[PDB]
Amino acid sequence: MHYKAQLQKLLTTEEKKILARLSTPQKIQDFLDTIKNKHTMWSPRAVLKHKHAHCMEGAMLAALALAYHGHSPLLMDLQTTDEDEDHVVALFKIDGHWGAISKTNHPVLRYRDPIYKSVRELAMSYFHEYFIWWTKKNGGKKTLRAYSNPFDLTRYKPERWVIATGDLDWLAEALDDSKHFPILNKKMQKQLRPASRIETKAASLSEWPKR
Amino acid sequence: MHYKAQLQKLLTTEEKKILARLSTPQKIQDFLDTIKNKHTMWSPRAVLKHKHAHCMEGAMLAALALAYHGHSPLLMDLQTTDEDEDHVVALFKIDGHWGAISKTNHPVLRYRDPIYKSVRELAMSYFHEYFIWWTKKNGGKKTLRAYSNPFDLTRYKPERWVIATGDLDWLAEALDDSKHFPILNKKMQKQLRPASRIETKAASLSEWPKR
Repeated sequence: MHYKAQLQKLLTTEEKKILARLSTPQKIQDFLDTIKNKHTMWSPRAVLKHKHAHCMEGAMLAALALAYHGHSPLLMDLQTTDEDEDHVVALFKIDGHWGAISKTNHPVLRYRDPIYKSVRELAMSYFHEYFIWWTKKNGGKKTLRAYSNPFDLTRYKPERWVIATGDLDWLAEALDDSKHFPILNKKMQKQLRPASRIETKAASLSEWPKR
Repeated sequence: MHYKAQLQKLLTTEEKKILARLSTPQKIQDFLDTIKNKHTMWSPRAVLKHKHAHCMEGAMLAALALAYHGHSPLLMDLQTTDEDEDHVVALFKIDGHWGAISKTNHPVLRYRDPIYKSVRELAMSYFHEYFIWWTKKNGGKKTLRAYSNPFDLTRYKPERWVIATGDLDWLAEALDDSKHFPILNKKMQKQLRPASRIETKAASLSEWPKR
């Protein structure tokens, strides 16, 4: 309630009217679906203004909306080899089970229903669909290597990220530097099989055109 | 070794030459990739003859090839609502971790690398990608509800399935009747969100044409 009070001090009437509607994790994901998928690392304020977001911008807005209704604003980092880019989601729980809100342009690394018994279990549900699909060089290689502990944005003064103008590279870097848990050892990595051609083709589909 | 001996008594020279090559789970999956995806429920013999298979025909051949190299021939049933069809995979383990060999025509319910710490964890990696994609009626509804214990085909005389002529509906029925574990309760089911339009479109892609 205290955290929510701090948020209300920072937000305009329009912002609060939006956040008030987004009262369930499902409603939040529905809202992110209407934002155009994509320089900089916008605040939730900027995202609501310009209605454009990459993954971490999407997750930060989700975390804000979750916090506005009394959930912890939690991020999880999905960390890849240098061949790929990391992905960030907003974690949530309902009746003891983990779910995830996700902003992505492709049919992989999507929303997760609150049915996963642990962070690990949820994270593992992404592994098989995190692969190189955009080039033939290591075509189909599975690139996920680690997941973060839930990253609680409560540790910061909300001004620092909710309404920031300053570009939040520091926040991205803090997330990347937090505790991560490896998914493989060296033996397991050697076992990995590439995704099939049908899988890479499917992953390549786009929600929003690359205009 | 005893089980393998029984298999060798039943198999032709050609059959054994094939099974001898398929010495890793990865090699087996590669082989199933060359079989055309699809009445009846053919034996591994029939599948090797006609080079055509649905999911359970694929999994039984996989289980045979696994057994020929000393693994348990294990099946896992993935059980859906009445709106969908069940799917069967062949489970395997390498260094204490579960993987799965799978025969499917679509970019979902595919192979799983041996990295999953439990049957449950592996089964849960399929949940989000098991949905209605072929009609608008309950379009995108997530239909997986339970997974079986590993089903060891060792319980039967190998003649009964490896080289059967008789159509193996009884084997399918025995699998469906084995111990299953629910994934949801009624509360969780009410939380479920439909897959997106981009997801149903991606799932609809076909490896083999529907000629």
